[PDB]
Amino acid sequence: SQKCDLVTTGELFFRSGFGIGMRKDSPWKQQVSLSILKSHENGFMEDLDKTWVRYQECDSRSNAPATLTCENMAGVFMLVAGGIVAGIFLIFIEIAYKSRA
Amino acid sequence: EKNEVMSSQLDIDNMAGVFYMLGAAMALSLITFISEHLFYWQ
Amino acid sequence: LTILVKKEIPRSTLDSFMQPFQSTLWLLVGLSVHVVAVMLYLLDRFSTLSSAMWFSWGVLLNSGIGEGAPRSFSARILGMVWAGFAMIIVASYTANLAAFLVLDRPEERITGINDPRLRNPSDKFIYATVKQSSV
Amino acid sequence: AMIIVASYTANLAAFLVLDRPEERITGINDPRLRNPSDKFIYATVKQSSV
Amino acid sequence: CIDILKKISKSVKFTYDLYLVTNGKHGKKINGTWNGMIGEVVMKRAYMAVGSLTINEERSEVVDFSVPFIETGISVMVSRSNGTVSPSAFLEPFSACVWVMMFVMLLIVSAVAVFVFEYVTIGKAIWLLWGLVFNNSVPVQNPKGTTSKIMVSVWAFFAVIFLASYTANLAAFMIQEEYVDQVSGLSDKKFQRPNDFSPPFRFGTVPNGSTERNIRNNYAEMHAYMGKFNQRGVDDALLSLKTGKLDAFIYDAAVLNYMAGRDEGCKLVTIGSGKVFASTGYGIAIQKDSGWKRQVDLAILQLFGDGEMEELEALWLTGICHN
Amino acid sequence: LLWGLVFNNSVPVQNPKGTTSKIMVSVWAFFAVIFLASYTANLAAFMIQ
Repeated sequence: SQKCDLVTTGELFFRSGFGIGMRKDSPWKQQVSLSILKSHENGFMEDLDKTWVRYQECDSRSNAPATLTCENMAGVFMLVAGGIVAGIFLIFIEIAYKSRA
Repeated sequence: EKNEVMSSQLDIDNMAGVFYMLGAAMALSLITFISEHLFYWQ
Repeated sequence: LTILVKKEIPRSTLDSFMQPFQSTLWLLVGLSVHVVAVMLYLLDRFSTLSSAMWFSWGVLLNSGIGEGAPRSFSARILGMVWAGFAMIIVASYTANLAAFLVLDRPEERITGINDPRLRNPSDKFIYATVKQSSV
Repeated sequence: AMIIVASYTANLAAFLVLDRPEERITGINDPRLRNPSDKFIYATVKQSSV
Repeated sequence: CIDILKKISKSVKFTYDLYLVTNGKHGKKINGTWNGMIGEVVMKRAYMAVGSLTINEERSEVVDFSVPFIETGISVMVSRSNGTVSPSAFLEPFSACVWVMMFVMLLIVSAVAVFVFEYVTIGKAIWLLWGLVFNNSVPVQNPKGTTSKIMVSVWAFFAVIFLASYTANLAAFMIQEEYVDQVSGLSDKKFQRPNDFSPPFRFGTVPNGSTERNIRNNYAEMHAYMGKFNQRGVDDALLSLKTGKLDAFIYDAAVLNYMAGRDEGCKLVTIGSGKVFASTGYGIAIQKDSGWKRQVDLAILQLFGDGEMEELEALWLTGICHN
Repeated sequence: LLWGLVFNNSVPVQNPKGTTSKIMVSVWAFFAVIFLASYTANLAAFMIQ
């Protein structure tokens, strides 16, 4: 999402979660997962996501399927503008042909 | 599966038969003029 | 777990305005416009100069400026099949641009974790694992 | 008027070839096949190898 | 989970005493007392609860819980036909630079027109340049025939290019188009104002369950309006959604994704994004201070180490047009 | 002039004094839009599929 030119291809090859490291029979195994449940209770985890990872930067790979842009396509218009001065030159040529015929 | 490819450098074989059907209708105009040329003698 | 790769862009090819798909063909079509105008002028020659210089391009470009219909109705039938040819030309042109726009996207994705690209370790698919990791 | 007739053509071309409804099964490991339900009556001819 | 229990038979340490709960579905604190499977796991009537129950704070305080093995979360589901609106244009039709370069080419050749008019009504000529690229079929004053008449054919060729490009772009996007309308924006405001900007929404919940206590501890001002919609039965709510007598059914989205994959068609879908509003897990209830659950969780990670539950999900939890 | 109908000819056309034939010009012009729309839709349909 942040850096472009990078996409992920498939799906969940594994399934896991992130815990908290504690040395065995620590008394602070109390209430830590309950505080995880409390952060789940108010959606404080989602507030943390809004803080950091609910910010999309690069566009999705839905497949823009196409695009509206035609910014550099006035080469037909450049051929028109080159034909304009050719028309002025041919106006002078028609003046010469009126002088002849 | 098989799939589909785009077609640039267009297959010119359509406009050849377009020209064939053009020249087919071209041949009717001369004999139509000849029938009009014979209509002046009638 | 998933797998991150580099995004490949199927570029839009916006340059097709000066290309468009025929690219060698419509020039001799435009020459046939001129010789068809010579055909009309020769049909009206023995039995209209500017209608040879004009009214051939105009009926295919949908701006009919010229001397109009010839007095010979056979040449009018020839102009009829001519502008029908012009109609199917511009219709096919639109249809093949719409075809060229959104036809194919080249394949970039792998077929998941059981890829034969992955199952056969070859040179062109360099994989990675960070050291001292759980995976 | 121009954008009306252009949108009319574009939505006919959209209505022509947009979707085809799904008829095919997903092979021999279909959840329609894996769960024996009422609406998928299967058959086997009697005294056969299968 | 019966196959998970057969893998507990594979981790051979325990033999079985099956029981089907008869009073209360899960368990509810009723004046402190618990009904349900929580009422069975208290008073040592039951020891191991293998039914599809969630690990929750008011439940984990009572008894010992295992590691969660299935990621679960509360969402809603609708049976919604979708679409899009291209609001009065092609949303930004061309590149706007050429869409104003059309106005530039209206003005660059006005000088050529006023120069060849001596060979003057340039304002008439300007709407003749509008009688150009757009097919007008309106009567047009023509000059005596010169390079302006050449430029008429030039810009008519350009007009064919113009209309071809416009029609090709229009057909391109009106074939290639995504459909997302009202997934998650209303859920905290319309749904937090359920009938104040709309005809009222028939909600979908259950009578008993953790979701009711959650929604009364977070968004209790809408749960009183929700109290008219206390449908008993998941398939009954599905059929009420089929009759248009429901807005959305609030439930854990694992079962919702399973039934949406196993829907007959898939007019009935989930939210689609997978953005579960809750984030919890399904586990096993154990008596407190029972040391066996350590070795049970070791076998659970032994199951996790080879991915058999993905194969059983291919055996059990697989849909039809959930792809 | 009936051929200067449905096919977009842009050729000069003699017009009557204004009657039900001129009504039918607009009728068959509406039919012409239906015609060219159907032709373009079929052409794009098969040249995609």
